[PDB]
Amino acid sequence: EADNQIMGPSSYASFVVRGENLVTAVSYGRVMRTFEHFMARIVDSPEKAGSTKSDLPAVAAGVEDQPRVPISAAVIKLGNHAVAVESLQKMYNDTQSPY
Amino acid sequence: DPTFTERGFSKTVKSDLIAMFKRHLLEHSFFLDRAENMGSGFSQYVRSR
Amino acid sequence: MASNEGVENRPFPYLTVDADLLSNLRQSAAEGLFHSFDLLVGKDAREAGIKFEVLLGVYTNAIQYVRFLETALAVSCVNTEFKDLSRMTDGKIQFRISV
Repeated sequence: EADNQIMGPSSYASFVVRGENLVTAVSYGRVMRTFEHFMARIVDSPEKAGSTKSDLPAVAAGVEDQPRVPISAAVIKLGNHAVAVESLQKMYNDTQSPY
Repeated sequence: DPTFTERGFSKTVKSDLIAMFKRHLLEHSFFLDRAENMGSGFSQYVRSR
Repeated sequence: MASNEGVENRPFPYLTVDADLLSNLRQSAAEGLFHSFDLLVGKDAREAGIKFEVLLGVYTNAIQYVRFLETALAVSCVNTEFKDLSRMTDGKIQFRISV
């Protein structure tokens, strides 16, 4: 199947320590991942009944915002699933390590 | 093949290399002559070799 | 008492207090006047390293609704809503065929 290409993100999703995390880090030795989400859920909109579509921006921490780039690796269609197939043998043959 | 040589050279690995020398020597020499008996395997065997 | 009980050496941004607290502090430290006290010698008299544990996520199972009327099993049935079902003792369907 002549595809041998995928569109992927060019960078990691950044998570950094903000000041609101930092006061909890110094004061109690705890940080919570994306504190702002929890505070917006608790103190701003109290009820906000649990919904998948509402939480879809929350669960992805900027992974969807990344720019795309072409990636070279072949795929096969196992039934309905287009699955990528590759090897990593050459980068270990370069270093004389067991694969 | 780096699979056989990944652990460096040792007595057992050298011996298995000699055994596979013997195997491939008996089996895949004069491959084009053995292509006659295969019949329907005309192209794919020569391409693989 | 014991040296470190509630003594947390985290680098809190302390307040500056004008009053003096060192009046007979050594002898009061010797007797045990105030509990949960630590003496920090000068080589360990520093801001501590900052450490934390992190809650990476909280995720909840979201249960989708399933309607009988939207599954194809109801092809094999005819669904009539019946307002007062308890009032019916028995229903009856009678077939008259001439051959």
